Order: sequence, then C-alpha cells, then structure tokens
Amino acid sequence: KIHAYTEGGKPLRTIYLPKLLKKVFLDVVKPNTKKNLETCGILCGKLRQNAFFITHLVIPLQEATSDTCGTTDEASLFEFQDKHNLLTLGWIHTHPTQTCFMSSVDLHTHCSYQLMLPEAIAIVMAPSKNTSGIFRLLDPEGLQTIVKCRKPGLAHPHEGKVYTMVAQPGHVREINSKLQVVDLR
Amino acid sequence: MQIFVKTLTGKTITLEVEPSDTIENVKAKIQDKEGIPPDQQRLIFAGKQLEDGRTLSDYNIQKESTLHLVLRLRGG
Ligand SMILES: [Zn+2]
Ligand SMILES: [Zn+2]
Repeated sequence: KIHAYTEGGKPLRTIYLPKLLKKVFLDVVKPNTKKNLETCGILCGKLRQNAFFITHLVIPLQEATSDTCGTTDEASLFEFQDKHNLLTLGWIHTHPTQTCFMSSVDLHTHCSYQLMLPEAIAIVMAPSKNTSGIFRLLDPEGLQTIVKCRKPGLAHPHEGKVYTMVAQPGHVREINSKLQVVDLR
Repeated sequence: MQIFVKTLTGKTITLEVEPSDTIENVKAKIQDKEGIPPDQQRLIFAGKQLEDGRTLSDYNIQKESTLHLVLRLRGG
C-alpha cells in the first residue's frame, strides 16, 4: 500500500509509530521541559513481515541544558537493547522553547543512525510552539554532505539541502498501538 | 584477519584489521568505510566498552571475533 523510495531510488520499509508516542514522550519528560531542559530518547522496536514497529521509547542516561542533550552511558543502553532484542529505529528530543527544525548537532547525529538504517527517523518536539516534526536526511545527497563535513561549530551551517520531513503519506505510518516507555535514568 | 562489527539495526560491518591495531584505528576504519565519526562510536566486546588507546590483541579480539557498535546521541 505504501512503497517509499529515497531520493537515490532505494526502497524504504514502513515504520509503524504509535499514534501516542509523541504525547507520551512529552508526558514523561515534562519535569525537564518544565525546568527548561531538553531530553532525548531512542525509538526502539522490531522487524515483522518486512515492516518495523516502534514498541519501546527508551530514555537513556543523559545530561541536558536549555539547548543541548546527550547520552552519558551507551553501554547500558546497548545491554538493554541486546537483552530485549530491540532495534534502533530512530530517536526523539525536545526543543523546549525553540522552533521545530533539525540543528547542526541533530543532523550530525542523525546521519549516523540513517547510514546504519536507511529508514531511521528523528522526531523533534517543540512544545512551546505546540509543533512537531519527523525528519530524515536526503539520501544519498544530504547523508553525503554530513559524512564529508568536518567542521567544529557545533551549531555550524551546511551547504545545500540536507534534510526533509518524511512524506505524508510515506514510510512512517502512525497507528493506534501500545507503547512501553523504558526510563534508564 | 577480519573482524565483524554488529549494530543495533540488524547490520554487520566487516573490517580488515591486524591484531596490533588500536581501538582508535578501528573507529577510523569504520569512519572510512561507513561514514560514522569516531567520536560517535562506542565499541563493546565480551561485555566491555573498549578504550581507544588499547589494541585488539589486548582484548583478545581475534579472527572472526564480533564487536558491537552502539552510537552516542547528541541533540540540540
Ligand atoms: Zn557539519
Ligand atoms: Zn534539535
């Protein structure tokens, strides 16, 4: 019913995203958004009959400020994912006061996820603006630009179009499905 | 020798290495081959997180050993 393709002609499998995940993520990281701090999570799930299903929203050990966040113990996250047979399907984070877009840091992070999994998505929540977005780099051209980039900045700019929202409709299909939040903090 | 690097996305990366390569060298090879910067890479073997300055031989990593790659996350 959907057959999605990259800019480069590569087919993308469907990712089923629980309709409720965005709000649930906002609910779980509210104490942080309320204290003007970003939070990140990992979108975890499984492959069944050639489609991915996000089943677990994993909040890893991390540190944050008003305009950054980052993991601080990836070994534990690995242990958890490996024990429960959970794939990395993408990630999510808040812009508590900012607009909804992909920052330089976000694109650099995302590129690696998307090279490892062409379907990988980055969800950005901008709760002050009541907006949100689901994004990916252009493949191959945007992934190429980020791969070849080597500038410190780390809000540094990039040449050309690099990223895009996922198409509507496209490979990410929202559905009314269960979700487990795993808080590793 | 060849080693394998398994991801959390169902992907396995094959690498050409020698026993005396450091972990730093290994992450550079991953960058060369796959486009992931070393600073985003965390490598794990036999339950331990590997250190840049030590060698494959130091961790007993041999012909056809499997390491695991887990990415950092940085957002803004
Ligand atoms: Zn850059
Ligand atoms: Zn961001």
